[PDB]
Amino acid sequence: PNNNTVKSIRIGPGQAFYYTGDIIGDIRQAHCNVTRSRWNKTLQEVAEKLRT
Amino acid sequence: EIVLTQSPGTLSLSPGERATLSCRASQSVSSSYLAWYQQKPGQAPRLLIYGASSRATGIPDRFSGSGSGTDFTLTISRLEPEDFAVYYCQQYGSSPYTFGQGTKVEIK
Amino acid sequence: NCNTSAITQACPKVSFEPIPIHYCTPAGFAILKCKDEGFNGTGLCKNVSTVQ
Amino acid sequence: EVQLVESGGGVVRPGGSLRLSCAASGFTFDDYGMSWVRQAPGKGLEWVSGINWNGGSTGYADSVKGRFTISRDNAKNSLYLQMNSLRAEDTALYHCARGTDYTIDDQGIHYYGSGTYWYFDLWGRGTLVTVSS
Amino acid sequence: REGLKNCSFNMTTELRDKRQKVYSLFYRLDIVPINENQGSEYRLI
Ligand SMILES: *[C@@H]1O[C@H](CO)[C@@H](O[C@@H]2O[C@H](CO)[C@@H](O[C@@H]3O[C@H](CO[C@H]4O[C@H](CO)[C@@H](O)[C@H](O)[C@@H]4O)[C@@H](O)[C@H](O[C@H]4O[C@H](CO)[C@@H](O)[C@H](O)[C@@H]4O)[C@@H]3O)[C@H](O)[C@H]2NC(C)=O)[C@H](O)[C@H]1NC(C)=O
Ligand SMILES: *[C@@H]1O[C@H](CO)[C@@H](O[C@@H]2O[C@H](CO)[C@@H](O)[C@H](O)[C@H]2NC(C)=O)[C@H](O)[C@H]1NC(C)=O
Ligand SMILES: *[C@@H]1O[C@H](CO)[C@@H](O)[C@H](O)[C@H]1NC(C)=O
Ligand SMILES: *[C@@H]1O[C@H](CO)[C@@H](O)[C@H](O)[C@H]1NC(C)=O
Repeated sequence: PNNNTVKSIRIGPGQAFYYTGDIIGDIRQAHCNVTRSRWNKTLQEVAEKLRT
Repeated sequence: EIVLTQSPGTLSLSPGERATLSCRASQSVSSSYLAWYQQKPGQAPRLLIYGASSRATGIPDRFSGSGSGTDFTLTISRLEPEDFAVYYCQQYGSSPYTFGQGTKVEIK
Repeated sequence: NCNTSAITQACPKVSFEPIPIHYCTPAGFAILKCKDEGFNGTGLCKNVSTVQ
Repeated sequence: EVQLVESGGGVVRPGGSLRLSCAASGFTFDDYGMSWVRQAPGKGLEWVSGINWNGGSTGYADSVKGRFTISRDNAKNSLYLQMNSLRAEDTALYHCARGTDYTIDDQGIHYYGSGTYWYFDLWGRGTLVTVSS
Repeated sequence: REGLKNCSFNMTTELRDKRQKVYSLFYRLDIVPINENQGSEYRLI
Protein backbone atom coordinates (compact mmCIF):
# COMPACT_ATOMS: atom_id res chain seq x y z
CA PRO A 1 0.00 0.00 0.00
CA ASN A 2 2.96 2.34 0.51
CA ASN A 3 3.61 4.97 -2.14
CA ASN A 4 7.41 4.82 -2.30
CA THR A 5 9.36 7.78 -3.65
CA VAL A 6 12.48 6.53 -5.38
CA LYS A 7 15.61 8.67 -5.57
CA SER A 8 19.08 7.95 -6.89
CA ILE A 9 22.68 9.02 -6.37
CA ARG A 10 25.83 8.49 -8.43
CA ILE A 11 28.25 6.45 -6.35
CA GLY A 12 31.13 6.40 -8.80
CA PRO A 13 31.80 6.75 -12.54
CA GLY A 14 29.29 4.65 -14.48
CA GLN A 15 27.39 3.65 -11.31
CA ALA A 16 24.25 4.63 -9.44
CA PHE A 17 22.40 3.55 -6.31
CA TYR A 18 18.62 3.54 -6.02
CA TYR A 19 16.85 4.06 -2.72
CA THR A 20 13.53 5.10 -1.22
CA GLY A 21 13.78 8.73 -0.19
CA ASP A 22 10.37 8.78 1.47
CA ILE A 23 6.84 7.38 1.66
CA ILE A 24 3.86 9.48 0.67
CA GLY A 25 0.79 9.12 2.87
CA ASP A 26 0.32 6.83 5.86
CA ILE A 27 2.78 3.98 6.20
CA ARG A 28 0.97 0.64 6.07
CA GLN A 29 2.06 -3.00 6.31
CA ALA A 30 2.04 -5.14 3.16
CA HIS A 31 -0.48 -7.99 3.10
CA CYS A 32 -2.07 -10.82 1.09
CA ASN A 33 -5.69 -11.99 0.87
CA VAL A 34 -6.79 -15.60 0.45
CA THR A 35 -10.53 -16.27 0.10
CA ARG A 36 -11.63 -18.04 3.27
CA SER A 37 -14.39 -20.19 1.81
CA ARG A 38 -12.21 -21.48 -1.01
CA TRP A 39 -9.33 -22.14 1.33
CA ASN A 40 -11.39 -24.09 3.85
CA LYS A 41 -12.82 -26.19 1.04
CA THR A 42 -9.30 -26.77 -0.23
CA LEU A 43 -7.93 -27.84 3.14
CA GLN A 44 -10.78 -30.26 3.65
CA GLU A 45 -10.19 -31.91 0.30
CA VAL A 46 -6.46 -32.17 1.00
CA ALA A 47 -7.15 -33.66 4.42
CA GLU A 48 -9.48 -36.25 2.91
CA LYS A 49 -6.75 -37.46 0.58
CA LEU A 50 -4.01 -37.36 3.24
CA ARG A 51 -6.23 -39.37 5.54
CA THR A 52 -6.15 -42.37 3.20
CA GLU B 1 45.69 28.47 23.14
CA ILE B 2 46.80 29.86 19.78
CA VAL B 3 46.73 33.63 19.47
CA LEU B 4 46.61 35.57 16.22
CA THR B 5 47.99 39.09 16.04
CA GLN B 6 47.38 41.72 13.39
CA SER B 7 49.02 44.86 12.06
CA PRO B 8 48.86 47.80 11.40
CA GLY B 9 46.20 48.26 14.07
CA THR B 10 44.91 51.29 12.17
CA LEU B 11 45.34 52.28 8.54
CA SER B 12 44.27 55.45 6.76
CA LEU B 13 44.15 55.55 2.98
CA SER B 14 42.19 57.59 0.47
CA PRO B 15 39.66 55.68 -1.73
CA GLY B 16 41.20 54.01 -4.77
CA GLU B 17 44.49 53.21 -3.00
CA ARG B 18 45.94 49.70 -2.78
CA ALA B 19 46.14 48.30 0.76
CA THR B 20 47.28 45.19 2.61
CA LEU B 21 46.77 43.73 6.09
CA SER B 22 49.04 41.36 8.00
CA CYS B 23 48.15 38.52 10.36
CA ARG B 24 50.67 36.44 12.28
CA ALA B 25 49.97 33.32 14.31
CA SER B 26 51.76 32.38 17.53
CA GLN B 27 51.78 28.82 16.10
CA SER B 28 51.81 27.58 12.51
CA VAL B 29 48.47 27.21 10.75
CA SER B 30 47.68 23.73 9.49
CA SER B 31 46.69 23.26 5.84
CA SER B 32 46.46 27.00 5.09
CA TYR B 33 43.17 27.14 7.05
CA LEU B 34 43.32 30.80 8.12
CA ALA B 35 40.36 32.88 6.91
CA TRP B 36 39.39 36.58 6.75
CA TYR B 37 36.28 38.57 7.77
CA GLN B 38 34.96 42.14 7.36
CA GLN B 39 32.76 44.18 9.70
CA LYS B 40 31.11 47.59 9.79
CA PRO B 41 29.61 49.20 12.94
CA GLY B 42 25.95 48.34 13.43
CA GLN B 43 26.29 45.26 11.19
CA ALA B 44 27.00 41.56 11.48
CA PRO B 45 30.43 40.59 9.98
CA ARG B 46 30.87 39.04 6.48
CA LEU B 47 33.44 36.44 5.16
CA LEU B 48 35.84 37.78 2.45
CA ILE B 49 38.13 34.68 2.22
CA TYR B 50 37.59 30.98 3.10
CA GLY B 51 40.83 29.12 3.40
CA ALA B 52 43.89 31.31 3.09
CA SER B 53 43.31 32.29 -0.60
CA SER B 54 39.77 31.32 -1.77
CA ARG B 55 37.03 33.97 -1.99
CA ALA B 56 33.53 33.36 -0.54
CA THR B 57 30.59 33.50 -2.98
CA GLY B 58 29.76 37.10 -3.96
CA ILE B 59 33.34 38.24 -3.20
CA PRO B 60 34.80 40.16 -6.20
CA ASP B 61 38.38 39.84 -7.50
CA ARG B 62 39.09 43.11 -5.68
CA PHE B 63 39.74 41.03 -2.55
CA SER B 64 42.59 38.51 -2.46
CA GLY B 65 45.22 37.02 -0.18
CA SER B 66 47.79 34.30 0.43
CA GLY B 67 50.12 32.85 3.04
CA SER B 68 51.80 29.90 4.75
CA GLY B 69 53.18 28.87 8.13
CA THR B 70 52.42 31.63 10.61
CA ASP B 71 52.35 34.51 8.12
CA PHE B 72 49.25 35.49 6.14
CA THR B 73 48.38 38.60 4.14
CA LEU B 74 45.13 40.14 2.87
CA THR B 75 45.27 42.36 -0.21
CA ILE B 76 42.78 44.83 -1.64
CA SER B 77 43.64 45.91 -5.18
CA ARG B 78 41.89 49.27 -4.72
CA LEU B 79 39.81 50.61 -1.86
CA GLU B 80 36.19 51.40 -2.65
CA PRO B 81 34.38 53.88 -0.33
CA GLU B 82 32.38 50.76 0.60
CA ASP B 83 35.55 48.84 1.62
CA PHE B 84 36.41 50.91 4.66
CA ALA B 85 35.77 48.53 7.52
CA VAL B 86 37.13 46.54 10.44
CA TYR B 87 38.92 43.38 9.30
CA TYR B 88 39.70 40.14 11.17
CA CYS B 89 41.69 36.95 10.67
CA GLN B 90 40.45 33.62 12.15
CA GLN B 91 42.26 30.28 12.42
CA TYR B 92 40.22 27.13 11.64
CA GLY B 93 43.42 25.13 12.08
CA SER B 94 43.33 24.13 15.76
CA SER B 95 40.84 24.15 18.66
CA PRO B 96 39.95 26.61 19.92
CA TYR B 97 39.40 28.56 16.70
CA THR B 98 40.42 32.16 17.50
CA PHE B 99 39.97 35.64 16.02
CA GLY B 100 42.91 38.06 15.89
CA GLN B 101 42.61 41.53 17.41
CA GLY B 102 41.67 42.85 13.97
CA THR B 103 42.58 46.02 12.09
CA LYS B 104 40.68 49.11 11.05
CA VAL B 105 40.93 50.97 7.75
CA GLU B 106 39.42 54.45 7.96
CA ILE B 107 38.73 57.79 6.30
CA LYS B 108 36.45 58.98 9.11
CA ASN C 1 35.31 10.71 -17.81
CA CYS C 2 34.37 10.92 -14.12
CA ASN C 3 30.64 11.35 -14.70
CA THR C 4 30.51 8.68 -17.40
CA SER C 5 32.84 5.74 -16.80
CA ALA C 6 35.99 4.26 -15.34
CA ILE C 7 38.86 4.95 -17.71
CA THR C 8 41.43 2.34 -18.73
CA GLN C 9 45.03 3.20 -19.59
CA ALA C 10 46.27 1.76 -22.84
CA CYS C 11 49.28 -0.44 -22.23
CA PRO C 12 52.47 1.48 -23.30
CA LYS C 13 53.98 -1.68 -24.78
CA VAL C 14 51.08 -2.24 -27.16
CA SER C 15 51.19 -0.57 -30.58
CA PHE C 16 48.23 1.23 -32.13
CA GLU C 17 49.58 0.77 -35.65
CA PRO C 18 47.03 -0.95 -37.97
CA ILE C 19 47.76 -4.43 -39.27
CA PRO C 20 45.84 -5.68 -42.36
CA ILE C 21 43.16 -8.19 -41.43
CA HIS C 22 41.89 -10.76 -43.90
CA TYR C 23 38.34 -11.97 -43.36
CA CYS C 24 37.74 -15.64 -44.02
CA THR C 25 34.55 -17.59 -44.59
CA PRO C 26 33.74 -21.12 -43.15
CA ALA C 27 33.50 -24.09 -45.49
CA GLY C 28 30.14 -24.47 -47.22
CA PHE C 29 30.11 -20.69 -47.72
CA ALA C 30 32.13 -18.48 -50.08
CA ILE C 31 33.04 -14.85 -50.73
CA LEU C 32 32.29 -13.35 -54.12
CA LYS C 33 34.45 -10.45 -55.25
CA CYS C 34 33.58 -7.77 -57.79
CA LYS C 35 36.44 -7.02 -60.19
CA ASP C 36 34.81 -4.40 -62.42
CA GLU C 37 37.25 -1.59 -63.32
CA GLY C 38 34.87 0.91 -61.77
CA PHE C 39 32.14 0.01 -59.32
CA ASN C 40 30.06 2.15 -56.99
CA GLY C 41 29.27 -0.75 -54.66
CA THR C 42 25.73 -1.29 -55.93
CA GLY C 43 23.97 -2.91 -58.88
CA LEU C 44 25.18 -5.63 -61.22
CA CYS C 45 28.87 -6.57 -61.39
CA LYS C 46 29.86 -8.08 -64.74
CA ASN C 47 33.31 -9.40 -63.75
CA VAL C 48 33.31 -11.49 -60.57
CA SER C 49 35.44 -14.13 -58.85
CA THR C 50 35.30 -16.46 -55.85
CA VAL C 51 37.78 -16.25 -52.98
CA GLN C 52 37.91 -18.00 -49.58
CA GLU D 1 14.68 34.39 3.04
CA VAL D 2 17.86 32.95 4.50
CA GLN D 3 18.34 34.11 8.06
CA LEU D 4 19.42 33.32 11.60
CA VAL D 5 17.40 34.72 14.50
CA GLU D 6 18.76 34.97 18.03
CA SER D 7 16.61 34.91 21.16
CA GLY D 8 16.83 34.30 24.91
CA GLY D 9 19.09 37.26 25.70
CA GLY D 10 18.69 39.32 28.88
CA VAL D 11 20.32 40.59 32.08
CA VAL D 12 21.46 37.98 34.63
CA ARG D 13 23.20 38.28 38.00
CA PRO D 14 26.76 36.80 38.17
CA GLY D 15 26.98 33.16 39.20
CA GLY D 16 23.62 32.68 37.47
CA SER D 17 22.75 31.04 34.16
CA LEU D 18 21.08 31.84 30.85
CA ARG D 19 19.95 29.75 27.88
CA LEU D 20 20.21 31.19 24.36
CA SER D 21 18.56 29.90 21.22
CA CYS D 22 18.90 30.45 17.48
CA ALA D 23 16.10 29.89 15.00
CA ALA D 24 17.07 29.26 11.39
CA SER D 25 15.37 29.09 8.01
CA GLY D 26 15.86 29.20 4.23
CA PHE D 27 18.38 26.34 4.22
CA THR D 28 18.64 22.72 5.30
CA PHE D 29 19.63 22.91 8.95
CA ASP D 30 20.95 19.36 9.05
CA ASP D 31 23.62 20.14 6.45
CA TYR D 32 25.52 22.72 8.51
CA GLY D 33 27.56 22.91 11.68
CA MET D 34 27.17 26.05 13.79
CA SER D 35 28.86 28.33 16.30
CA TRP D 36 28.31 31.08 18.77
CA VAL D 37 30.58 34.10 18.49
CA ARG D 38 30.49 37.04 20.86
CA GLN D 39 31.51 40.66 20.65
CA ALA D 40 31.66 43.11 23.52
CA PRO D 41 31.10 46.75 22.44
CA GLY D 42 34.40 48.34 21.44
CA LYS D 43 36.03 44.89 21.17
CA GLY D 44 36.84 42.38 18.44
CA LEU D 45 35.16 39.03 17.77
CA GLU D 46 35.62 36.08 20.13
CA TRP D 47 34.69 32.50 19.30
CA VAL D 48 32.69 30.97 22.14
CA SER D 49 31.76 27.47 21.09
CA GLY D 50 30.74 25.32 18.16
CA ILE D 51 28.90 22.15 17.24
CA ASN D 52 28.94 19.81 14.22
CA TRP D 53 25.92 18.83 12.13
CA ASN D 54 24.79 15.92 14.36
CA GLY D 55 26.01 17.23 17.70
CA GLY D 56 28.66 14.50 17.70
CA SER D 57 31.45 17.02 18.09
CA THR D 58 31.74 20.17 20.14
CA GLY D 59 34.42 22.58 21.21
CA TYR D 60 34.78 25.57 23.51
CA ALA D 61 37.09 28.54 23.81
CA ASP D 62 39.50 28.30 26.73
CA SER D 63 37.89 31.41 28.24
CA VAL D 64 34.51 29.64 28.58
CA LYS D 65 35.51 25.99 28.74
CA GLY D 66 33.78 24.00 31.48
CA ARG D 67 31.10 26.66 32.04
CA PHE D 68 29.28 26.38 28.70
CA THR D 69 27.38 23.60 26.94
CA ILE D 70 26.26 23.64 23.30
CA SER D 71 23.46 21.51 21.84
CA ARG D 72 21.08 21.41 18.88
CA ASP D 73 17.71 20.04 17.80
CA ASN D 74 17.72 19.36 14.08
CA ALA D 75 14.01 18.48 13.98
CA LYS D 76 13.23 21.99 15.22
CA ASN D 77 15.86 23.61 12.99
CA SER D 78 17.26 25.24 16.11
CA LEU D 79 20.58 25.73 17.93
CA TYR D 80 20.87 26.13 21.72
CA LEU D 81 23.56 27.35 24.12
CA GLN D 82 23.53 26.83 27.88
CA MET D 83 25.66 29.34 29.76
CA ASN D 84 26.41 28.60 33.42
CA SER D 85 28.40 30.39 36.12
CA LEU D 86 28.10 33.73 34.33
CA ARG D 87 30.75 36.37 35.02
CA ALA D 88 31.08 40.10 34.32
CA GLU D 89 33.59 39.22 31.59
CA ASP D 90 30.86 37.38 29.67
CA THR D 91 28.94 40.57 28.86
CA ALA D 92 28.74 40.79 25.07
CA LEU D 93 26.61 40.78 21.96
CA TYR D 94 26.17 37.10 21.09
CA HIS D 95 25.85 36.02 17.48
CA CYS D 96 24.48 32.84 16.01
CA ALA D 97 26.54 31.85 13.01
CA ARG D 98 26.21 29.18 10.35
CA GLY D 99 29.20 26.92 9.87
CA THR D 100 30.47 25.11 6.79
CA ASP D 101 28.38 22.52 4.94
CA TYR D 102 31.33 20.17 4.67
CA THR D 103 34.24 18.79 6.67
CA ILE D 104 37.63 17.32 5.78
CA ASP D 105 39.19 14.08 7.07
CA ASP D 106 42.80 13.53 8.10
CA GLN D 107 43.05 11.71 4.75
CA GLY D 108 41.99 14.86 2.87
CA ILE D 109 38.59 13.33 2.08
CA HIS D 110 35.75 15.85 1.92
CA TYR D 111 32.31 15.07 3.32
CA TYR D 112 29.39 17.11 2.03
CA GLY D 113 26.27 17.54 4.14
CA SER D 114 28.39 16.61 7.14
CA GLY D 115 28.89 20.18 8.22
CA THR D 116 31.22 21.51 10.88
CA TYR D 117 31.88 24.74 12.71
CA TRP D 118 35.11 26.03 11.16
CA TYR D 119 34.10 29.25 9.39
CA PHE D 120 31.03 31.38 9.04
CA ASP D 121 29.39 32.49 5.80
CA LEU D 122 26.12 33.55 7.48
CA TRP D 123 25.61 35.62 10.62
CA GLY D 124 22.56 36.70 12.62
CA ARG D 125 21.99 40.17 14.13
CA GLY D 126 22.77 38.76 17.57
CA THR D 127 21.29 39.31 21.03
CA LEU D 128 22.59 41.07 24.12
CA VAL D 129 23.70 39.27 27.23
CA THR D 130 24.64 41.33 30.24
CA VAL D 131 26.01 40.29 33.58
CA SER D 132 25.55 42.71 36.47
CA SER D 133 25.39 42.65 40.26
CA ARG E 1 5.33 -0.92 13.61
CA GLU E 2 9.05 -0.11 13.37
CA GLY E 3 9.27 -1.96 10.04
CA LEU E 4 11.19 1.00 8.61
CA LYS E 5 14.09 3.15 9.73
CA ASN E 6 15.41 6.48 8.49
CA CYS E 7 19.16 6.08 8.10
CA SER E 8 22.02 8.43 7.30
CA PHE E 9 25.39 7.49 5.88
CA ASN E 10 28.42 8.72 3.96
CA MET E 11 27.97 7.46 0.41
CA THR E 12 30.72 7.71 -2.18
CA THR E 13 30.51 10.10 -5.12
CA GLU E 14 31.76 10.47 -8.68
CA LEU E 15 35.06 11.80 -7.30
CA ARG E 16 37.15 9.77 -4.86
CA ASP E 17 37.92 12.89 -2.83
CA LYS E 18 34.30 13.57 -2.00
CA ARG E 19 31.56 11.89 -0.01
CA GLN E 20 27.89 12.74 0.24
CA LYS E 21 25.50 12.36 3.14
CA VAL E 22 22.53 10.27 2.08
CA TYR E 23 19.25 9.81 3.88
CA SER E 24 17.20 6.78 2.92
CA LEU E 25 14.61 4.37 4.20
CA PHE E 26 15.50 0.78 4.92
CA TYR E 27 13.44 -2.17 6.06
CA ARG E 28 14.32 -3.37 9.54
CA LEU E 29 14.84 -6.89 8.17
CA ASP E 30 17.77 -5.68 6.07
CA ILE E 31 19.51 -4.14 9.08
CA VAL E 32 21.59 -5.47 11.98
CA PRO E 33 22.47 -3.21 14.98
CA ILE E 34 26.08 -2.67 15.97
CA ASN E 35 26.55 -3.62 19.61
CA GLU E 36 27.71 -0.28 20.98
CA ASN E 37 24.45 -0.67 22.92
CA GLN E 38 23.44 2.88 22.04
CA GLY E 39 20.79 1.64 19.60
CA SER E 40 21.66 4.35 17.07
CA GLU E 41 24.38 2.58 15.04
CA TYR E 42 23.55 -0.03 12.43
CA ARG E 43 24.97 -2.04 9.53
CA LEU E 44 23.43 -3.91 6.63
CA ILE E 45 22.86 -7.61 7.26
C1 LIG F 1 30.72 11.20 7.50
O1 LIG F 1 32.03 10.99 7.99
C2 LIG F 1 32.53 12.02 8.87
C3 LIG F 1 33.94 11.63 9.22
O2 LIG F 1 33.95 10.36 9.88
C4 LIG F 1 31.62 12.14 10.08
O3 LIG F 1 32.10 13.20 10.89
C5 LIG F 1 32.57 12.83 12.15
O4 LIG F 1 31.52 12.62 13.07
C6 LIG F 1 31.96 12.12 14.35
C7 LIG F 1 30.72 11.98 15.20
O5 LIG F 1 29.81 11.08 14.57
C8 LIG F 1 32.96 13.08 14.99
O6 LIG F 1 33.41 12.43 16.16
C9 LIG F 1 33.76 13.14 17.31
O7 LIG F 1 35.13 13.54 17.30
C10 LIG F 1 35.53 14.21 18.52
C11 LIG F 1 36.97 14.61 18.34
O8 LIG F 1 37.79 13.46 18.11
C12 LIG F 1 38.96 13.43 18.89
O9 LIG F 1 39.67 12.23 18.58
C13 LIG F 1 40.03 12.10 17.18
C14 LIG F 1 40.72 10.77 17.03
O10 LIG F 1 39.87 9.70 17.42
C15 LIG F 1 40.90 13.28 16.77
O11 LIG F 1 41.19 13.18 15.38
C16 LIG F 1 40.18 14.59 17.07
O12 LIG F 1 41.02 15.70 16.76
C17 LIG F 1 39.80 14.63 18.53
O13 LIG F 1 40.94 14.70 19.37
C18 LIG F 1 35.32 13.28 19.71
O14 LIG F 1 35.66 13.98 20.90
C19 LIG F 1 33.87 12.84 19.76
O15 LIG F 1 33.68 11.92 20.84
C20 LIG F 1 32.41 11.87 21.40
O16 LIG F 1 31.40 11.23 20.62
C21 LIG F 1 31.59 9.81 20.44
C22 LIG F 1 30.43 9.33 19.60
O17 LIG F 1 30.53 7.93 19.34
C23 LIG F 1 31.65 9.12 21.79
O18 LIG F 1 31.93 7.74 21.60
C24 LIG F 1 32.73 9.75 22.65
O19 LIG F 1 32.72 9.16 23.95
C25 LIG F 1 32.49 11.23 22.77
O20 LIG F 1 31.30 11.50 23.51
C26 LIG F 1 33.50 12.20 18.45
O21 LIG F 1 34.24 10.99 18.26
C27 LIG F 1 34.12 13.33 14.04
O22 LIG F 1 35.01 14.30 14.57
C28 LIG F 1 33.60 13.82 12.69
N1 LIG F 1 34.69 13.99 11.76
C29 LIG F 1 35.01 15.16 11.21
C30 LIG F 1 36.17 15.15 10.26
O23 LIG F 1 34.38 16.19 11.47
C31 LIG F 1 30.20 12.40 9.63
O24 LIG F 1 29.32 12.47 10.74
C32 LIG F 1 29.75 11.30 8.67
N2 LIG F 1 28.43 11.54 8.13
C33 LIG F 1 27.43 10.69 8.35
C34 LIG F 1 26.12 11.05 7.73
O25 LIG F 1 27.58 9.67 9.00
C1 LIG G 1 29.36 15.10 -17.80
O1 LIG G 1 29.94 16.37 -17.55
C2 LIG G 1 29.88 17.27 -18.67
C3 LIG G 1 30.56 18.54 -18.23
O2 LIG G 1 29.89 19.12 -17.11
C4 LIG G 1 28.43 17.51 -19.08
O3 LIG G 1 28.46 18.33 -20.24
C5 LIG G 1 27.45 19.27 -20.45
O4 LIG G 1 26.29 18.71 -21.04
C6 LIG G 1 25.28 19.68 -21.37
C7 LIG G 1 24.11 18.91 -21.94
O5 LIG G 1 23.04 19.79 -22.27
C8 LIG G 1 25.83 20.71 -22.35
O6 LIG G 1 24.84 21.71 -22.58
C9 LIG G 1 27.07 21.37 -21.75
O7 LIG G 1 27.65 22.30 -22.65
C10 LIG G 1 28.09 20.29 -21.39
N1 LIG G 1 29.29 20.85 -20.80
C11 LIG G 1 30.48 20.73 -21.38
C12 LIG G 1 31.63 21.36 -20.66
O8 LIG G 1 30.63 20.14 -22.44
C13 LIG G 1 27.76 16.17 -19.39
O9 LIG G 1 26.39 16.34 -19.71
C14 LIG G 1 27.89 15.25 -18.18
N2 LIG G 1 27.29 13.96 -18.44
C15 LIG G 1 26.25 13.49 -17.75
C16 LIG G 1 25.75 12.14 -18.14
O10 LIG G 1 25.74 14.14 -16.84
C1 LIG H 1 38.26 -9.14 -64.67
O1 LIG H 1 38.93 -8.32 -63.72
C2 LIG H 1 40.37 -8.44 -63.72
C3 LIG H 1 40.88 -7.53 -62.63
O2 LIG H 1 42.30 -7.59 -62.52
C4 LIG H 1 40.93 -8.09 -65.09
O3 LIG H 1 42.34 -8.33 -65.09
C5 LIG H 1 40.28 -8.96 -66.15
O4 LIG H 1 40.72 -8.61 -67.45
C6 LIG H 1 38.76 -8.82 -66.08
N1 LIG H 1 38.13 -9.66 -67.07
C7 LIG H 1 37.39 -9.16 -68.07
C8 LIG H 1 36.80 -10.16 -69.01
O5 LIG H 1 37.22 -7.95 -68.20
C1 LIG I 1 49.10 15.68 -0.65
O1 LIG I 1 50.12 14.93 -0.01
C2 LIG I 1 50.98 15.70 0.85
C3 LIG I 1 52.00 14.72 1.39
O2 LIG I 1 52.93 15.38 2.25
C4 LIG I 1 50.17 16.37 1.95
O3 LIG I 1 51.04 17.21 2.71
C5 LIG I 1 49.08 17.22 1.32
O4 LIG I 1 48.26 17.81 2.32
C6 LIG I 1 48.21 16.37 0.40
N1 LIG I 1 47.12 17.12 -0.19
C7 LIG I 1 45.79 17.03 -0.07
C8 LIG I 1 44.94 18.00 -0.84
O5 LIG I 1 45.28 16.16 0.62
